[PDB]
This record gives sequence, C-alpha cells and structure tokens, in this order.
Amino acid sequence: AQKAPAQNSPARFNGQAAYNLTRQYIAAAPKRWVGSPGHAKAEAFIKDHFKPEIAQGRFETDRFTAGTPAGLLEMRNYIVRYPGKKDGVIVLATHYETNYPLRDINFVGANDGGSTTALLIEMGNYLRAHPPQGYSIWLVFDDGEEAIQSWSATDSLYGTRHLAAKWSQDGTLKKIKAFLLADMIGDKDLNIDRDANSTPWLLDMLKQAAKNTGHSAYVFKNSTAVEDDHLPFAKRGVPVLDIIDIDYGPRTFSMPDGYHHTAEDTLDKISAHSLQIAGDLFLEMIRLINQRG
Ligand code: NA
Ligand SMILES: [Zn+2]
Repeated sequence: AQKAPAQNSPARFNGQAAYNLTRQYIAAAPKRWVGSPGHAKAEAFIKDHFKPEIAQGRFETDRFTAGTPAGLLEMRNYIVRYPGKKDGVIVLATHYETNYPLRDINFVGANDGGSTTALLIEMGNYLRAHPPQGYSIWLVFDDGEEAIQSWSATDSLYGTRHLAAKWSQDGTLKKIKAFLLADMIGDKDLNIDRDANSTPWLLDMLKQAAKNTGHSAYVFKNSTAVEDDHLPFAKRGVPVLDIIDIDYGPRTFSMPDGYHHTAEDTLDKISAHSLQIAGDLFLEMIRLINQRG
C-alpha cells in the first residue's frame, strides 16, 4: 500500500517581493533605535502588513520594559501565527530595530534587520496564500537584539530573552519543533555561515535543504559560532538554527568588520537574488521539519 503521490508542487517564495519590501521598510523607517519615532514607524509598517492576521486574532504584541544601561526602555516583540494542521510549531524570527549607539549616524540596517524583517513579511504573504499543512508557523519580529551600550551577555538579545522566558513559563516552548532565525541574508555576496551554536540536526537539514533547492554554493563556506537571538531558546533546550551571513562586506584595516554596523549597510548592498535564496531555504526547511515529524 502507498499514499497517492502529490500531483502539484508548492509555490515558490517571491524574492523580488522581499527586496521591494526591504526598500519600502527602509523608506518608511530608516533609523529605528529603541524609543525613537522611527522605531514606532517600523512597528506601524509591520502591523500594516498583517491586517488580516490582526482581524483574525492571530497577531500578538508582546510589550515589556527592559532594564538597560540607558535606563528603562519599552520594547515590543510581534508574533504572527499561521496555525497548521498538526500539533507543534516552527518559529521563524528576525530582529527589526537598529543599534542605539549608532543613532547619530546614517545607519539604516538595510541588511542587518531590514532585509530579514522584509523576508518575514513576505513569508506572511506566502503563508496567507498557501496555508501550512503540517506544523504551525509563527513569525517573530523581535526588538532589542542589538546592544544598547556594548555587546555582552546582559546587554543584548532583550526581546528574545524576554520571549524565551515568557514561553518557558507558560509551556509554549515544549511545542516548538524548531526556531529558525534569519539574520543578514540580503547581502549581495551571500553565504550562510555554519554556526556551531546551532543544533546539529538543523545544520545537517540546512545542508540538505540547500542541495534540494540547488543553492549548495551559498551554504557553509565558513564555519564559525555566532551570538544572536537563537541563544535564549537554545539555552532552554529548543532546537535552533541561525541562518546568518555574518561576513558582510570586505574586511579592511579601516573596516575590519566590513559593512556591519556602519553607515555603508544600505540598500545597494542587498539583492533580490540573495533574498530569493534565503526564502527558498526557509520554505524547504519547513518541508523537511514537517517530514522529520
Ligand atoms: Na557575505
Ligand atoms: Zn547588528
């Protein structure tokens, strides 16, 4: 006996739409540090792109007061739910704000936050049109990922430390099959680093997803270990994967970290081709996680 084979293939992710959304997000809210009017415009942009989910009761605002070196700061995570047909949740996440210490330069985070906020908005468009047939998919737009003063275990990851604690306390973490973080994947010169902090079965699955989507040339050139929004989940036993390109721009004596955290992180540094690859990988990861069961 056997299942009847499916006669239709899934719709493809729209990378050009994700690129256009990045341009629109940067136009609407170029500087987005916590507390600023630009941050509020960024939040309005996200909400304006999830009106159906808001009307359906599938959009959550998770507001909290963070203790930071700059004092008490209000932060807001946003969670958009696409319920599936079986119990269990795949979370896709991105940060959406820009660095507070960079508030007085023209830092707009086009790749760093912008491209992945757009990626997940486009994922919402995709999932609204093509509802998930396996696990639920939840989209997380997290606040306060970047250090308020200087990166450390206490000054970073405010939104995900809060969200991981909230979901631990209420039992939600038990349901998470995988937490998939998108970070800095609009880079015109794209290669996803192999993050040793990510869960091995998810790293192996991303290598398989790249094979399946014809994108092996873009995955795992460099091996490293990344401190990012997946750590508060990983430290509580949640399977995590950081789909990140941390090698952003040419490293030189004067720019030892390339375009990362400089005013050169602009829209001319990202491409629809890279966002297409990223979205293809995310959709294939969802299929493979569903298959793993
Ligand atoms: Na790169
Ligand atoms: Zn950053």
